[PDB]
Amino acid sequence: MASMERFLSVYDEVQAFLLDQLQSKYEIDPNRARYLRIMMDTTCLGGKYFRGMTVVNVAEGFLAVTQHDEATKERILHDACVGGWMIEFLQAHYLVEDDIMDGSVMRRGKPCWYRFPGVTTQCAINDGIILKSWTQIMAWHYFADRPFLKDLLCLFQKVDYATAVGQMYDVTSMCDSNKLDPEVAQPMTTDFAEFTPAIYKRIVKYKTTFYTYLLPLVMGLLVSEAAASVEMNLVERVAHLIGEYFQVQDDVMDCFTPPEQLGKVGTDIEDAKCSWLAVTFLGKANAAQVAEFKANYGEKDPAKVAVVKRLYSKANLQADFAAYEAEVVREVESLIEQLKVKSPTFAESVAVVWEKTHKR
Amino acid sequence: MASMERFLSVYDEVQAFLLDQLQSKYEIDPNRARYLRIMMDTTCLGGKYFRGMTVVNVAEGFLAVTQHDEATKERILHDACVGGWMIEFLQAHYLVEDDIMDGSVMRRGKPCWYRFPGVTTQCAINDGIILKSWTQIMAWHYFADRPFLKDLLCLFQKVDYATAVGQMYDVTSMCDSNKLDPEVAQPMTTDFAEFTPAIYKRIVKYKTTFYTYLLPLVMGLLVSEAAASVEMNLVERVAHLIGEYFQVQDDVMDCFTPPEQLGKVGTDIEDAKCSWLAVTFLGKANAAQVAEFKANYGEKDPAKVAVVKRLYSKANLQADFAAYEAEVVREVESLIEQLKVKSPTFAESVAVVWEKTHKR
Ligand SMILES: O=[N+]([O-])c1ccc(O)c(O)c1
Ligand SMILES: O=[N+]([O-])c1ccc(O)c(O)c1
Ligand SMILES: [Zn+2]
Ligand SMILES: [Zn+2]
Ligand SMILES: [Zn+2]
Ligand SMILES: [Zn+2]
Repeated sequence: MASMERFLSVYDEVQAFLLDQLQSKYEIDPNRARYLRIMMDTTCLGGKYFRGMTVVNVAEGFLAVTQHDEATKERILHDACVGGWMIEFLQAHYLVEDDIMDGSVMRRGKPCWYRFPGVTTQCAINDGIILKSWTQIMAWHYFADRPFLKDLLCLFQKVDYATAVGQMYDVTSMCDSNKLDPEVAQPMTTDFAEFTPAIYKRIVKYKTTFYTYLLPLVMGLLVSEAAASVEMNLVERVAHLIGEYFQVQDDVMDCFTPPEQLGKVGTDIEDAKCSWLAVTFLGKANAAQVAEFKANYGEKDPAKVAVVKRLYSKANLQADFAAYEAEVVREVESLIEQLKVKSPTFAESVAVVWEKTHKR
Repeated sequence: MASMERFLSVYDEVQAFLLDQLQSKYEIDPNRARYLRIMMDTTCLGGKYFRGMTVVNVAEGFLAVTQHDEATKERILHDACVGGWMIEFLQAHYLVEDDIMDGSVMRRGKPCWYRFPGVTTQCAINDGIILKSWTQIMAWHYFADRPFLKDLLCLFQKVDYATAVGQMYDVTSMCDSNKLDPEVAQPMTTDFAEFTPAIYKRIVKYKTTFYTYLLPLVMGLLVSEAAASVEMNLVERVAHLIGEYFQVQDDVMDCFTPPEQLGKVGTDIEDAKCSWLAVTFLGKANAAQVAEFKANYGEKDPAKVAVVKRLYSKANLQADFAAYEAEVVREVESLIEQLKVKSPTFAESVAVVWEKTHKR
């Protein structure tokens, strides 16, 4: 059975289980079951499923080199699909809540969930909470008797926590750290001293690399009972490296990819985000360029946004991206080589992950 | 050591552990650690700790009748305190998010967290997510080697899920179920046909009784390794009965308790909530009273709110409350008697819980 079709079949199965359990154990009525079904479909479906399918692909790699009964192969692949959906539902939680937090308008060419006429923020915040709860409900049901249950739940909650910490790093990245204070309304930085590579790297590491790359890779190992087959420190290093590249590409697209292609209007400049573009620009700018950036960044005024995009264009940041890209290619190939010492199979799965990311 | 002082000492310990771990494993800086410390204190402290202290009191009851080394007594009580704080932090999550969802202004005489000048909704939604994550971080750290870890985490996530489902039941309780639809803006009911005792009971059961009574009672049993000492179906029944009474009292106070005493301005009438008052009023009203209720309920207009409160006053609902109260006293005393068959000690702990609730 083709992997994507298996993955989609398991979505339907998990959805039916969750809604049936709501009827049999939580007294739900058919109309609220329908609302939650539509909520699940709208918030969890329609992406590329890169994260969930990484779990499946990692598990497929180990099946090709490991002796198993056919029923065991089917169990492992089903487990990989359920685990992949746990990650997709975790992402769905964060996208629902982040879109509310950020006042976002569209996602993937459609309105953000909270903007649906019959949803509203009052419902959508709680819908996002339900999405997160569903990750645990499906784990306890499908993995109840599994040897990896404890490790998988512990990993999942650490990654969830890392992601929330990273969200804090992101939403505070345009303020001066020493002025953070719940009692005092937060001004945007004026010196941009905290727009540095190391501070940028911390935001990205926590807000997206743990749930986008580390969690799918390690979940694939766990459902395969293969974690002792790899050097975990290398798994972490390569997950954080590929994940940073993924976010850098996202940052570039926010500014330069046409909205029809991007699926939304990017507002990182108006929002004063600590983006790869801003950090790289400030790392190469002269005094006059820095002053012009300061006079225009973080402002809704379209003329000021246009000034910032021209500064980026004139600074030839596409060439800095090519140099960054070349160094990532070099470092990821090195880590893949090291992963071969203990597992050529897992190294190949990571090579596939990188190629997909690189060619996005 | 007095129970409350132990409980507060464990708060300080858990807080220090969480913040130290953020520094050593999540790359946090001192200013963001300070923000999160203040967030934790502001959102988790200042209530009565009824829920957390129930865990401790249940465990204390079993210690009095069970043979243990002194070090084991100390371990059990420390575990009970950590488990109690898990429940308090879970509540804190829901109060932060519910206050945002509902546009609430005050809680306990102070501004809701999202309204702090240096917080804002953008940060507060994520702060609430962190509060929930902390419940799991503290469980995995303190209970890693404990025999009850699996049962405790499974129970906790079921109760968390029930609570979110109950929040859905609550925030949709003024709409007609058959018209729920993410695509269509939701009108308030005009017939109030779903303002019934059974529908009210479902809201309350899920939105507050699981986390306010069932979870603290069962967590106390789990940390005491005493769950086989009780009839779990009776624990559930008595938790749901006491928890309903607790919410009925809250509903009455929303309407009739002065804001200075209540800690907020109650708006259940303007919000068109399915409250015990509205359900009881509609269960005894004549046609003219029903029509007057319909013409005034769910409206911000203070004159219309005043009409509704007068309808309630003239309907002598205080007497319906006394009758409801008398039946609850009768039913709770019956369940306590049944709990004595297997555990007089646990029955007494439940009797204490009821007395505290009744005399609130
Ligand atoms: O962007 N990609 O290609 C991705 C993103 C996340 C992944 O886990 C992955 O394996 C590929
Ligand atoms: O209101 N009370 O007194 C309460 C509320 C919750 C509890 O778990 C409790 O033991 C007492
Ligand atoms: Zn965001
Ligand atoms: Zn972006
Ligand atoms: Zn509410
Ligand atoms: Zn209330």
